[PDB]
This record gives sequence, C-alpha cells and structure tokens, in this order.
Amino acid sequence: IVGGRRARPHAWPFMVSLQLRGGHFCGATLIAPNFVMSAAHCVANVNVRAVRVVLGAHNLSRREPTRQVFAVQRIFENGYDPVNLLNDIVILQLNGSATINANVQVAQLPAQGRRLGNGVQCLAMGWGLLGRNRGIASVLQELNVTVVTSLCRRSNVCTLVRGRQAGVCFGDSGSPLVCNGLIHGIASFVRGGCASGLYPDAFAPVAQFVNWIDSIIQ
Ligand SMILES: *[C@@H]1O[C@H](CO[C@@H]2O[C@@H](C)[C@@H](O)[C@@H](O)[C@@H]2O)[C@@H](O[C@@H]2O[C@H](CO)[C@@H](O)[C@H](O)[C@H]2NC(C)=O)[C@H](O)[C@H]1NC(C)=O
Ligand SMILES: *[C@@H]1O[C@H](CO[C@@H]2O[C@@H](C)[C@@H](O)[C@@H](O)[C@@H]2O)[C@@H](O[C@@H]2O[C@H](CO)[C@@H](O)[C@H](O)[C@H]2NC(C)=O)[C@H](O)[C@H]1NC(C)=O
Ligand SMILES: [Br-]
Ligand SMILES: [Br-]
Repeated sequence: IVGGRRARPHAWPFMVSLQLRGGHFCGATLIAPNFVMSAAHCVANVNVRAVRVVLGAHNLSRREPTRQVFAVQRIFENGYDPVNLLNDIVILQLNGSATINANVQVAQLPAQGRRLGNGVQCLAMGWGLLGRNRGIASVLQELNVTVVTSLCRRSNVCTLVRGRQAGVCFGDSGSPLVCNGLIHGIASFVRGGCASGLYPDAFAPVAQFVNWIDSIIQ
C-alpha cells in the first residue's frame, strides 16, 4: 500500500497473508473457516505446496500468537486469463478449519451481479510495498479509495485516490477491497507503476463470481 496508513490491530480479521518461506507475497480473504479467496496470479508459477496461509496477523515482523497457519488443500479457478488478467480469482481450500475469534473471522461477500457505481468510497489494504523503493510493509496498511469506472474494464472494479498519488502495489495482489462492509474486489494489477496518479488500480470483481464461490463453499 502506497500512501496509506497503519491499520488498527486486527481491524480486519478476515485479512490473510500468503507466505512462502516466511515472506509475504500476496494477500487473501477468509471467506469460510476452511476457504480463502485470492488472485489466481498469486498462485501462478509458484509452488502451492509450499504456500502458507496465515490468518489473524497484523505485524509480520513479530511472531504473533494471534496467528493461525494453514496450507492449501484444493485449488479452484474459473477461466483465469493470465495474459489479459481476466477472472484473476482463485478459491483455496485450506487443510483445516480456522478457529473463529476476535482476530480471525469470515468476511461477507456481495450479491451475484452487484456492481458498484462511480464515486463509491472503499477501503483497500495489504502488506504490499510502501512505494518508492521504500520496501515491504510489516504492519498491515489500509487506504481510503474511491471507485471509478472511467479507464476501467467492465471485467474489473477500479479505484482511484483523488488528489494525491496512492494505491496498491506489489505484495497487495489478492488483498480484498472493502466497500460498505463487503468484499467487492481482489487486488489484481496496476498501470503506470504504483501510485501513478493517472491510471486507476484494478481489482477482480468478486460480485461476478459469488454464485461460483457459493457452489464451492456450500
Ligand atoms: C495445516 O497445515 C499447517 C501448515 O503446515 C506448514 O505449512 C505447509 C506449507 C507445509 O510446509 C507443512 O509441512 C507445514 O506443517 C500445519 O501447521 C503446523 O502444525 C505443526 C503441528 O501442529 C506445527 O509443528 C507447525 O509449526 C505448524 N506449521 C506452521 C504453523 O507453519 C497444520 O498443523 C495443519 N493442520 C491440519 C489440521 O492438518
Ligand atoms: C475513510 O474510510 C473509512 C472506512 O470506510 C468505511 O468502512 C470500510 C470498512 C468500508 O466499508 C467503506 O466502504 C466505508 O466507507 C471511513 O470511515 C467511516 O466513516 C464514518 C464517518 O464518515 C464513520 O461513521 C464510520 O464509523 C467509519 N467506518 C469505519 C471507521 O469503519 C472514513 O470516513 C473515510 N474517511 C475519508 C476522509 O474518506
Ligand atoms: Br491514509
Ligand atoms: Br510498516
């Protein structure tokens, strides 16, 4: 997250960190005790058997007892286009079930087909890079963003910070976009670099896949 702020500890108990060898590489969302939701390109060209799904985290630099770690058991993709970044969504079933508590909770999804209009205020978040060679973020970052439809494809939900250069960046992929308490987006890609100030950030549209999601997580 470039130009954002530190989130309050465990403010978003659905927020997940995908890690390889102790290193965060993507975000994800706990959509059920044994299912998370992330971007298909976050698990593309990686060893999924080595991916660790870390729940209930806040500060990645400390070993926090609030954490619950899981592995990937099953992979679900529905037409992910790696060249055009279409349907950049993957549902990952975990090797177990999370214990629901103050720090680990299931998120709420919108209704199938619900589309957000221009101007809606949303909140992005992630452990991605902080910006200009600043490096990765240890504590969870969040960012107030505004939905925009111009310079955006219908197969994406796009957001833009008005008045200043800020947005998602490397390491934020797969992280959720929260609008009105619902997960409407999965961080997918940026244009013109991070915090370009010109090109909106692009999220995979969670609403377009709810029926598919529901069919898998019952
Ligand atoms: C579900 O999986 C987790 C994760 O296991 C680690 O991550 C995988 C990618 C792979 O490297 C596995 O070999 C690893 O075990 C399990 O977490 C471990 O639990 C053991 C015993 O309780 C503990 O010693 C380890 O520290 C844990 N590993 C962590 C936290 O990374 C977890 O036990 C599995 N749960 C079930 C129900 O199978
Ligand atoms: C900056 O964003 C916060 C958070 O946005 C709200 O909550 C998110 C989880 C998501 O659902 C967004 O769509 C929401 O807009 C804004 O916080 C709310 O602010 C109102 C007062 O304006 C307050 O009554 C609520 O309690 C706040 N909700 C929180 C903190 O969760 C905040 O207003 C935004 N600020 C600016 C300057 O845009
Ligand atoms: Br901020
Ligand atoms: Br930080």
